[PDB]
Amino acid sequence: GVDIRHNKDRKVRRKEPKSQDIYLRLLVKLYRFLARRTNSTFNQVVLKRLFMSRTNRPPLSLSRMIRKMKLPGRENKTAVVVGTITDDVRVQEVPKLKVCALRVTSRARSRILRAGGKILTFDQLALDSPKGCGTVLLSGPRKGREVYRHFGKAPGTPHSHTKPYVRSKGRKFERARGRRASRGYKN
Amino acid sequence: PSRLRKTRKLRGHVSHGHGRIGKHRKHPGGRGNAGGLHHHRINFDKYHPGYFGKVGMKHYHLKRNQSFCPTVNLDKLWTLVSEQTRVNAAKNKTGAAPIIDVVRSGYYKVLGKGKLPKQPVIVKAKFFSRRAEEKIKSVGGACVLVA
Amino acid sequence: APSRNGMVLKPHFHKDWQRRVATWFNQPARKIRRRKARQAKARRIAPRPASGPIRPIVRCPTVRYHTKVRAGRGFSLEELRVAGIHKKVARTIGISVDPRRRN
Amino acid sequence: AKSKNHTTHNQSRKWHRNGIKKPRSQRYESLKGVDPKFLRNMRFAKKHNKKGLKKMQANNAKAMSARA
Amino acid sequence: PVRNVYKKEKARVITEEEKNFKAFASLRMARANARLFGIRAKRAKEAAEQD
Amino acid sequence: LYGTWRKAASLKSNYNLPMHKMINTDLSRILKSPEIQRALRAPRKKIHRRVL
RNA sequence: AGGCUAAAUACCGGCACGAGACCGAUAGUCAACAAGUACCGUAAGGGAAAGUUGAAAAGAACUUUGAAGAGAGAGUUCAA
RNA sequence: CGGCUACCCACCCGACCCGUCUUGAAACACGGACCAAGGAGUCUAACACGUGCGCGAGUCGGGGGCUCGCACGAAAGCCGCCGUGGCGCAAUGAAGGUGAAGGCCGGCGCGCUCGCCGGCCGAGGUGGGAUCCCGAGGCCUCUCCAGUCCGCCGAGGGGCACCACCGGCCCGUCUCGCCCGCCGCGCCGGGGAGGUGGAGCACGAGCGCACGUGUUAGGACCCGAAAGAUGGUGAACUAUG
RNA sequence: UAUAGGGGCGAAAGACUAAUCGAACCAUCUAGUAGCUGGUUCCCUCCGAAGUUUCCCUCAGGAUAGCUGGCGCUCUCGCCC
RNA sequence: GUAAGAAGCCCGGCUCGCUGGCGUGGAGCCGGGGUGGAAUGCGAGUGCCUAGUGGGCCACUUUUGGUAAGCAGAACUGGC
Ligand SMILES: [Mg+2]
Ligand SMILES: [Mg+2]
Ligand SMILES: [Mg+2]
Ligand SMILES: [Mg+2]
Ligand SMILES: [Mg+2]
Ligand SMILES: [Mg+2]
Ligand SMILES: [Mg+2]
Ligand SMILES: [Mg+2]
Ligand SMILES: [Mg+2]
Ligand SMILES: [Mg+2]
Ligand SMILES: [Mg+2]
Ligand SMILES: [Mg+2]
Ligand SMILES: [Mg+2]
Ligand SMILES: [Mg+2]
Ligand SMILES: [Mg+2]
Ligand SMILES: [Mg+2]
Ligand SMILES: [Mg+2]
Ligand SMILES: [Mg+2]
Ligand SMILES: [Mg+2]
Ligand SMILES: [Mg+2]
Ligand SMILES: [Mg+2]
Ligand SMILES: [Mg+2]
Ligand SMILES: [Mg+2]
Ligand SMILES: [Mg+2]
Ligand SMILES: [Mg+2]
Ligand SMILES: [Mg+2]
Ligand SMILES: [Mg+2]
Ligand SMILES: [Mg+2]
Ligand SMILES: [Mg+2]
Ligand SMILES: [Mg+2]
Ligand SMILES: [Mg+2]
Ligand SMILES: [Mg+2]
Ligand SMILES: [Mg+2]
Ligand SMILES: [Mg+2]
Ligand SMILES: [Mg+2]
Ligand SMILES: [Mg+2]
Ligand SMILES: [Mg+2]
Ligand SMILES: [Mg+2]
Ligand SMILES: [Mg+2]
Ligand SMILES: [Mg+2]
Ligand SMILES: [Mg+2]
Ligand SMILES: [Mg+2]
Ligand SMILES: [Mg+2]
Repeated sequence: GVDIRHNKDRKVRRKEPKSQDIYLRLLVKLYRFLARRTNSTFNQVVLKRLFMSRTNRPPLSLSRMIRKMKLPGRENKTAVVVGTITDDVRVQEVPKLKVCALRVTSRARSRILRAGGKILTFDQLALDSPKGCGTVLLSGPRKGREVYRHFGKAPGTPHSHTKPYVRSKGRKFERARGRRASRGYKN
Repeated sequence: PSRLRKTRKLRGHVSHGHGRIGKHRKHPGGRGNAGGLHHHRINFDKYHPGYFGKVGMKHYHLKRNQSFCPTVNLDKLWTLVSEQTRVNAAKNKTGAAPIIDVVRSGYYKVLGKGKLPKQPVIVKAKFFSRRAEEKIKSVGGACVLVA
Repeated sequence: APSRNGMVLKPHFHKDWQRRVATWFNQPARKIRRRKARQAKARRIAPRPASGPIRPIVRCPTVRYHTKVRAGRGFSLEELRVAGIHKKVARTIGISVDPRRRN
Repeated sequence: AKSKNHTTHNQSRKWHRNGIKKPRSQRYESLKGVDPKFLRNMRFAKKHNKKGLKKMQANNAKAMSARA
Repeated sequence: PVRNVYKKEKARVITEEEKNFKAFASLRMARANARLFGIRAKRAKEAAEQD
Repeated sequence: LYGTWRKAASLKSNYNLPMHKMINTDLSRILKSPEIQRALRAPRKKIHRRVL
């Protein structure tokens, strides 16, 4: 024997993208070449986000993609998103900003072309910026998923605020013992 | 797909994924929700609080039909009518305001949120909230009750 | 028998459901039967239109669907008397007549 | 049918299989569990800090920028 | 036979104190009056009876 | 029956053409374009095998 | 506190019927065949096994040992 | 001539007969005479998680309808003034019900542990936070000079996601006090300041299909009982008239 | 010829009732349930336990925590600190 | 068990409805200053899903009951 330590062979990583999308594989090839040949950590992170799954790339929203450009210093920069930018029903005004994302929805593309912006894809973003200069890489609201609101140390023991599974949210379904002090214990 | 099944991979192993010592035979713990109070209390408690007992009043012959009131927010209040309508109605013409009826859209109660611009409208609904009514008064619109 | 954090399940399968399994293997069969029934009606019965008798404008009784509208059953005999025609004469003209519908 | 009653043998090894963890990361410590009279101090003090800190701190920043 | 009628009422001017009069409190006042319509009548009958 | 990316399908109700992921997808043209080869490190083709 | 009425619906029995990502004589109905047959139990009832020569019998004329069963020659057949 | 090998034999060394109950099997523990065929984690419904695809604050035709009669057609295509409906976009209450925007500036009432008027901004702040931006500086065969050229960085800034904390809003209860409106001046409604309970809000990420794992109920990985109920058949043996 | 199954019959042994009687035979419910024996079908590679806390009419069993595997995500190094 | 620093040290100033002789004390907020702060080794943090397990035994040392046990029961560590 040599290694007195435990044997953890592979750390965590996903090397090749599990998706069989040919377009995603071509983008993986192109951004892998740029990541290993341009010394660009932007291309490193975008290549890792292309290795990243469908679920861990949450859909970006149009109001958030406006507000992350409304901050000072983001006038002429391009909002690069590895993921989808969708419509928002809340917004009223759209600026003249540039979009570089995968699979922008139809109403979002329509409102951006009415507002006067320019949407791109990753090959056009690579032709315009090999190292990724003038870009801001954005990500979406992961923790607001319905799946993540069931996740915690417990459903209710220091009251725990983590949403136990039930059919119908209301009366007669999980509201009696441990949910109030009058009927048994209370958390 | 039986070719992608774990059973096809586990051919050759004697106990077949369930151990030689424990011997999972038929139903070792019971059936279904068996032992909800006696011996599975650490799984019915600590994972489903509230499962045992009565909670309140008992409305005999309840319907999910009389309490029908789908709520609309002030964010959703604008896109019930098209954007062309509000642009061509508030393109610097006069003090006229378009009517946004939520009853035709299928919503009954208007609730209060943010993002309500300067251009006032007239909202007709069967119910309102005081916050949404104050937001409509602040942007200058008119409140109309219908039935 | 239970497990980690999952929803409490009470399926209604304790009754011997395997005898009474009605699976729609004859759903395109009923579709072809009902197509041929409508076509044979439109051929053999009359030059009357399909869905022959005329249905009324009717509001749905609810606090939920009363904003919408519905094709009812019949023309509500007071309405038919104001229109001024006999009952079975209206039924042979093509007017659907329901004696229960009030106004 | 007498069985073994209770032991703590082969327990510290299972503890050190996964490396017993300090909580080791609490920056800006949690605030629940503290005196309600002290909280009636601190919340009103924080919201009046949010309200009335503008002009004196602004003139002090101008004065220290002029003197340094 | 559907004939989903489309009343429009597009052009109208913002008007007088109806917008100040049709506030949220009318619904709560009507709710309280519907809840207390009968007990006030009983108290009026008792006040007319007891002289 | 399907339409271009400008207009919708006139025979179908609510169908459009899908989103095109890579518009100009010539990967050889992209990797041999001067804008990409301007921003490359150097061709490092040495092997550097095991030294006894 | 009297009554009738077709349609949509159901059908593992029956008369014909067409198809199959099904099975292949230890499988598929118990039964591909003289199968609810042979056979068992007083009776209620239980209940099998069992497909394939060849293209056509052209199934081996005739000689010979043995009383025959069988065998050695000979012959038919692409092939005994 | 060469040749490892599912051929046979000899020699040196090691070598107890497999499978599982067990802390322990070669066991004087159990099953196995031998061989051929069959033989055991399947399917449905539901849930949860992960992954892949389509659309995306929407999503889904499984329910029907439309095509000319077609072997594959029990397929497939379409409906859209067929979106009825399921899930999600709003939660909290037992319920009546109620129901998520605040911040900045000027003036006014004693800026009074205190409200109004006018304008502006807009989902808050702090500490980390991939990335991105400005840039002192210096580096290229002899000089003043420049532009892209070789070429990074001290320091500064806006800060994705997410974590930790503070603050704010909504619902039901608790304490303290004042003010406002009248389709009618009442045991009428509404509003303020604090600490609590919620599966909340604090720019939403769901819907549909498929695959994988786990659980549940169905015969549920295969075989197995002493037993219970229902309906029939036997006094040709035997027991008694 | 009469008595037929929780019935018959018994000079009483719970003996006999078609080789079965301290509850007959045949079929159905029924593939009854079993925390209990036995078995569970191809290869290679990697990681790899426990017989412990608490609770249960719990002691041959289960739930929970611990031990374990898989799937990732967030970052960090390669250039006097 | 604890401490061996950039989450730390000092200076200046606001807020408080807590407290009170006192601009007193304490908390919070804002701005600025200098990182070379014991040794050795190592790249770390975190989320989801889940099988098996729930009959153990032996040995050095410390020990409980028993006269003693290859006996029954405990502690650390190692092994089966
Ligand atoms: Mg080695
Ligand atoms: Mg290992
Ligand atoms: Mg194994
Ligand atoms: Mg088990
Ligand atoms: Mg389990
Ligand atoms: Mg049953
Ligand atoms: Mg034990
Ligand atoms: Mg009648
Ligand atoms: Mg009748
Ligand atoms: Mg009928
Ligand atoms: Mg055969
Ligand atoms: Mg047979
Ligand atoms: Mg023949
Ligand atoms: Mg041959
Ligand atoms: Mg055992
Ligand atoms: Mg033993
Ligand atoms: Mg053995
Ligand atoms: Mg023996
Ligand atoms: Mg043996
Ligand atoms: Mg034997
Ligand atoms: Mg076989
Ligand atoms: Mg999924
Ligand atoms: Mg609807
Ligand atoms: Mg539902
Ligand atoms: Mg059985
Ligand atoms: Mg019983
Ligand atoms: Mg006799
Ligand atoms: Mg006798
Ligand atoms: Mg009987
Ligand atoms: Mg009985
Ligand atoms: Mg006998
Ligand atoms: Mg007995
Ligand atoms: Mg019996
Ligand atoms: Mg079975
Ligand atoms: Mg126990
Ligand atoms: Mg467990
Ligand atoms: Mg783990
Ligand atoms: Mg692991
Ligand atoms: Mg398992
Ligand atoms: Mg055990
Ligand atoms: Mg011992
Ligand atoms: Mg012992
Ligand atoms: Mg060893």
